[PDB]
Amino acid sequence: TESFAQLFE
Amino acid sequence: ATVSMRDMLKAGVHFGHQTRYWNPKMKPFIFGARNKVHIINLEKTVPMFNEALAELNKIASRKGKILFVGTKRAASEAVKDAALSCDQFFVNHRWLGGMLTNWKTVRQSIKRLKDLETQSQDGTFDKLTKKEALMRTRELEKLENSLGGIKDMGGLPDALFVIDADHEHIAIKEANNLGIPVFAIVDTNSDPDGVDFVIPGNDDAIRAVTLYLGAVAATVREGRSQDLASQAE
Amino acid sequence: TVSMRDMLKAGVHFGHQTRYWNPKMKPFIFGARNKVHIINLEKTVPMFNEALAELNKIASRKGKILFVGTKRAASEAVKDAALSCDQFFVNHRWLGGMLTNWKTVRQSIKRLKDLETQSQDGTFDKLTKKEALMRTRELEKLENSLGGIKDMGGLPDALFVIDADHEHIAIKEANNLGIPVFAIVDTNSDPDGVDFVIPGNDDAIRAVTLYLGAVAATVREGRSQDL
Ligand SMILES: [Zn+2]
Repeated sequence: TESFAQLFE
Repeated sequence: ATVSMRDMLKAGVHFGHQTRYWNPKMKPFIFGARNKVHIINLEKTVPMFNEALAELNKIASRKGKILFVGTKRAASEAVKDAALSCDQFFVNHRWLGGMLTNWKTVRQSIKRLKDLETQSQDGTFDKLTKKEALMRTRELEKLENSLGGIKDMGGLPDALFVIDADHEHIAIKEANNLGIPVFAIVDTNSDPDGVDFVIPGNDDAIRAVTLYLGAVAATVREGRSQDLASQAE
Repeated sequence: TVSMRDMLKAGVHFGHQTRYWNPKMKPFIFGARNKVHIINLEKTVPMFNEALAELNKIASRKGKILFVGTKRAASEAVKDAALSCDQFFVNHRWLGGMLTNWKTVRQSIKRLKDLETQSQDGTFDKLTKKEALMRTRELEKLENSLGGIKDMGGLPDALFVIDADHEHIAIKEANNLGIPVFAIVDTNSDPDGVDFVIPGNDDAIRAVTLYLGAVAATVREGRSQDL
């Protein structure tokens, strides 16, 4: 799954 | 009724369809394009969902009839169980065309349906014929498929909770023509203007669908708790 | 042995409407909500557990328990439960003097058993002349209540009552003779003379079966441990 940081960005 | 912004992330709510099939009105809830798909903005999603949950909870407190609509075969089964679990009835697969408005005409249909069920343990044994018997059973099956799950209502429902909305555009139109409030799990290709509580989720994978079903199911139990007794022991 | 999750499912916590309630039961009640009293289950179990211990104690000396369930709903339920444990039961009106007036009721049971065989064998048949109808209908009436205790059971050593008001007549005769009593008292029933008490919903079909299960279980267990 994609990283939370990139997703929140 | 505040499903973690991360539980849905694993569910699959983030994956919409492609641009080739994308409702341009849904722009307010976009985050970009993974492999040319359209990733719904979950941060934008989540307040609306939780808000509708609260809205639907006060409804169940006033004892307003709720309703759900069947979709794909997997979705339909899931919807049924969640509905039956508490109450609020449920559609199954076809929505029986103009159910709303023609609710008085389908009321006569429901009457005939229930009579047959009652006479299914009566008329079957006596006067049975190798022809009429098949007639009775078959018609009941068809009637049950869709009409079943609504027969209970015995009146006009006061709310509706559909899924995807696009696949049931007909249902929303009739509901808008009467004031009956609705909730829809709109996706990247669904006209949400008619909805009064836009749930920008994803009607897909079932997994995520099961999340929405589980959620609302819980909120309507809080309504029943106000209708029964408070938490204690 | 019962758990909180057990009762919480059955609905034992549900108590009669606000208006109907004996203030004497306030300790066994938690917080009333929606004009309905909510039993404090947290207190129910500790006493129910003690009472199950006591019932095991009784059955050790092979005492005779009697179950009283006039309430139409639970009536049939009490019948079934008393069979598994082979203890006496009364699922109809608690005929006055059931205990206090033993001499009279004992003669009645004598009459019953005698009538039973005669008709069972067939003697009654030959008689006919509407007299056979009379003796069969009399058996029915007697069995409708007298049945369950026919096999002696004189002055039992305990009474288990579903309700602590409807069967006030039973909860009295026992006090006169000093026979300990148990009851699934609700919120509208007097907590008097009940001795070992058990705050519990006495209306719901679900809850009554729960109580019957646990009590029948302990009673047969006690018989087995002495055996
Ligand atoms: Zn979709």
